[PDB]
Amino acid sequence: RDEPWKRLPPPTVYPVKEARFEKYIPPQLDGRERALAQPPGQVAIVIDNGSHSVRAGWNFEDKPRLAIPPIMSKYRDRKMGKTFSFAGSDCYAARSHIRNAFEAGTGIVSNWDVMEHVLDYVFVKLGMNEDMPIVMTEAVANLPYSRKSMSEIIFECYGAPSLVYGIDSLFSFRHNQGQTGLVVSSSYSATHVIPVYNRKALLSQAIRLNWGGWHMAEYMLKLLKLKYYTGFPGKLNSSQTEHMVRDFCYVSLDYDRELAGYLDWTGLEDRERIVQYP
Amino acid sequence: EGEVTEMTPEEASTLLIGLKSARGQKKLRLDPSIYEAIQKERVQVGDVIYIETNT
Amino acid sequence: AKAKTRSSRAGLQFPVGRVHRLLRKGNYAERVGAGAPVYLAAVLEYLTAEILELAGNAARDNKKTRIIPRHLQLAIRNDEELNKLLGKVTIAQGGVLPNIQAVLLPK
Amino acid sequence: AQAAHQALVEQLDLHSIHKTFRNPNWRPNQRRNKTIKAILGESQTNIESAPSLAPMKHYCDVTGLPAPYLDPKTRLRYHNKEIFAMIRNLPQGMGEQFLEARGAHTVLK
Amino acid sequence: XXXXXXXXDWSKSLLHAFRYGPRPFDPSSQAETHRVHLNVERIRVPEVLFQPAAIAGVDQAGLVEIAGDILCQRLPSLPGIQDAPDAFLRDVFLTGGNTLFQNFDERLRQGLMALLPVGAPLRVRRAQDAILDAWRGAAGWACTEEAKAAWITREEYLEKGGEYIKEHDLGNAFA
Amino acid sequence: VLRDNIQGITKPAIRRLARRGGVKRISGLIYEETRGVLKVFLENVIRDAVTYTEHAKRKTVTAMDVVYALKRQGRTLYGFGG
Amino acid sequence: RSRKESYSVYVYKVLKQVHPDTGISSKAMGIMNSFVNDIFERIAGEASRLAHYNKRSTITSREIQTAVRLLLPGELAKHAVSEGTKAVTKYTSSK
Amino acid sequence: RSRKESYSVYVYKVLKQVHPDTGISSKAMGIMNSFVNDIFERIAGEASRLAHYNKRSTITSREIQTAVRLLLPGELAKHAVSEGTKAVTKYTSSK
Ligand SMILES: Nc1ncnc2c1ncn2[C@@H]1O[C@H](COP(=O)(O)OP(=O)(O)OP(=O)(O)O)[C@@H](O)[C@H]1O
Repeated sequence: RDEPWKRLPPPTVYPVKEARFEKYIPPQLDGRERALAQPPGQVAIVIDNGSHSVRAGWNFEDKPRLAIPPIMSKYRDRKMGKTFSFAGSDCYAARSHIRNAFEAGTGIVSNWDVMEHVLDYVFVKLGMNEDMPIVMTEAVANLPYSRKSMSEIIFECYGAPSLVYGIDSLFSFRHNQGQTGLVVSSSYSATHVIPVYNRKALLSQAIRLNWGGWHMAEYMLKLLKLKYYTGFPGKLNSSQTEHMVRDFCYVSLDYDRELAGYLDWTGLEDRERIVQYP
Repeated sequence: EGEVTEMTPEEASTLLIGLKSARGQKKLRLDPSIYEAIQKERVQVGDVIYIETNT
Repeated sequence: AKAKTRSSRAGLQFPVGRVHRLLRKGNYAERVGAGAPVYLAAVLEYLTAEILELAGNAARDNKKTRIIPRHLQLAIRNDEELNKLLGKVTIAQGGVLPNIQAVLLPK
Repeated sequence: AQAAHQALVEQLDLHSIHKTFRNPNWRPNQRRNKTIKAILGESQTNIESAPSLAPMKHYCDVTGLPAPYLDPKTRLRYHNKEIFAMIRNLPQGMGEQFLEARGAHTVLK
Repeated sequence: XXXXXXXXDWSKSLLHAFRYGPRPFDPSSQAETHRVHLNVERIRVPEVLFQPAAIAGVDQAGLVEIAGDILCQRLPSLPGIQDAPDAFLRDVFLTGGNTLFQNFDERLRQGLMALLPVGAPLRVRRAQDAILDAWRGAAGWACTEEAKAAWITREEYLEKGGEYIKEHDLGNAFA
Repeated sequence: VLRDNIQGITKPAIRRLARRGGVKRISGLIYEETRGVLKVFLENVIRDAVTYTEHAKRKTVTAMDVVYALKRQGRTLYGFGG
Repeated sequence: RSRKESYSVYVYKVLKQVHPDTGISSKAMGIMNSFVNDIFERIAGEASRLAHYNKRSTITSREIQTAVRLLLPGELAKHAVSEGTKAVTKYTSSK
Repeated sequence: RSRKESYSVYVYKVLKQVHPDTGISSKAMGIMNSFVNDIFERIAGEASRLAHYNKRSTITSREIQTAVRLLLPGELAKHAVSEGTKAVTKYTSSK
């Protein structure tokens, strides 16, 4: 029988979208000129301390200026005789001595020598040549030592008028013009469920599930490592599995019926999603 | 029709039954004689049942 | 304080404590882990069972209810792995396997 | 040829730009960069995670199909006899990695 | 069999369909061995949010079961609030970055419909700019009177210490 | 995973080995048999070598692993360590 | 009197477990004892050499397992590692 | 670096004793080293088993001598034993 693969169409294949660099170095100084023109009390620098993407900008705009990972990397070249240290998206993921400010699997900052350089990159690329208030995000039920160390880096290292911590999902609640509801927010590190009663979070009974997008990426990496069993000739990074999850995964409506008849021969050509490699 | 959610004897008599469907559960107060017809059947925790209200 | 044996906790029959003592005072290492005696006792007990089983079979074959060295020999020399394990081992009063070459057979 | 790459490495740098706002009086402490176990040991919040108690539908862990029965030798949920064949002739060192992916590997100490 | 067939492979096994697909085997070519096929991983990996204890072995509860535990067993038992089902079910919306999956709100709506009593006005929606509204909310909050009444200045850090908490209704509990 | 390689042990090589062994005339069915024996041998050695490598939690098979394997197999090898 | 230890009672218990209605001769008893002793010396020796090779001064269950993988051939080794892992796991659980 | 040592210099000295105008390659030197180490482990092992068999917790020169008598075949033993008894005598003539 030649029928099940004779009239079968040629495949439509998708390449690998690995999180590479991007050719931009802006020293944006047009924000301070607009920030010094506003009256006082209405100028503040807002930093979303996201585990996947730290964001930062000024409050009187709509899009954030900087959106970088917490990746940094430092080097010393003996063939050149110079110490390098660049951070953020400027790391290419050819050299990698990458260590992240967030602990892998939990949105609690415990790698402060990385977080200091990340904030350094933020204040450089925003433009600081000299004292603005800081609104900064954190995780739900944060450990006190992490908040103490973050406040110590804000006051002692840089020098700031004031800073204030908040939960970013509750900020997205307050921007979405809700009053009383049940905010379910699935982040990169953990999935929180927070009940809010008249613009007030009931944090005595919020529950965080210990699963997230990083766990998606790591579990996807483990299942592609165990599916292709006899050895796959290719570098299986975590980030390329994350970009596979971003554009090739969907939550099925009725799972136990969809699953058991999924690998049938009749129609597998349209369920299957295929990925090249160079 | 629906899945029994709880079997709670209220008075010490009347026994509430939550009937969970795929559209939503619903409380239900039973007479103390229809409960002795439920109890003759072997309904324990999460058996789906079919109660006629009238007959 | 209601003491219990380490063999009972490991669900074994072979003495864990004795094996641990022998490992300690056997000049094998300065220190020895806590998993080593239970693991070693487990392996020894398993091997013991595998031989005694086939030996019991060979004993049953000879209509005898007491395992003799001959039954042990028949058990080991038939099991290729056990034979390789005891290739340089001579079992006393075990005899040899009944094996006659085809060329020596009557015409 | 590599001069453009060298210029891209040179311009993307932190030490090339002078820190006009970093306080030089500050000195970093050594006792940082700890773990969650260490910070929880310092304070002896974040104990609001809750487990479950409900019947779980156990699926296969070789493939993703629903699997109704496991094994005595390797304790793997498996769908049918092809997956049983591939379980009983897999090379050693991977039958523990399936339980590592599912969890409760219990590696030796 | 040849005499029976004259008188009268991979396509049988599912493992070839699982690894490789309905097309025939890989002949060890250049652009054929370097391929990853995805069948079950599309719907198995984003399913761990709802059945965590079985797929990946995380010994916690599902998202539907957590939402039902909060809506049906804790909030009616909390004094100080008026309506536990009639208020919290008016707006359940989804915020975070790990949410932009196809058919994610509908699964949560069907789960809560299976849990809640009949007649609750359940309306599950999502935010407008899910990965960027977490910044915009603190952008709009940053220069108001409640934020001005919740800052920590430098001398307050010098006097009160390091772990000082202005109790705001968005931040964590004070200590 | 490459192709075959059991045929890499070519005919004139086996012939050379027989010459060093002191063999005047070689049969035709000797070569395949020799390939089999060498295969079994190399399997038995490499298995234990890789075992030693795994116990050391290394991804690179060292020479000392081979030496230990040969020594415990009963064929001590000089000129590499041990 | 100077008591001399032996593995007699243990191999007897094993015998009763696998074959409740069979016996054992004194000669075969001594043979089994010498067998268990020999394997003990083998595995412990190989484990010692393993510990010495990696500059370690402690023989844990890992060294024993690797030693069993090296000594016992094929399926015998597989079942051995299986029983060993079961025993050390059950011992780890039940304190 | 960790200062990887061997029996190089000693083998070279003895070589220049028995043959003043004769050298040695690197590979041959490594082989001689492996030989020395092998014999060392064999003699020390047999001596260890000797001490263990007699319930004695000390490896004296006696155990070493017996080990040589067991290991080295024929005249090789005899001469070796002599060369030992000589050495241990001289050591007791200046200590
Ligand atoms: N189009 C998309 N479809 C599906 N998922 C996406 C999409 N875009 C981004 N994501 C997911 O969103 C995640 C990033 O979320 P985000 O950065 O907002 O979390 P976060 O706010 O940093 O978390 P935390 O508040 O814990 O630091 C990534 O894991 C990515 O997989």
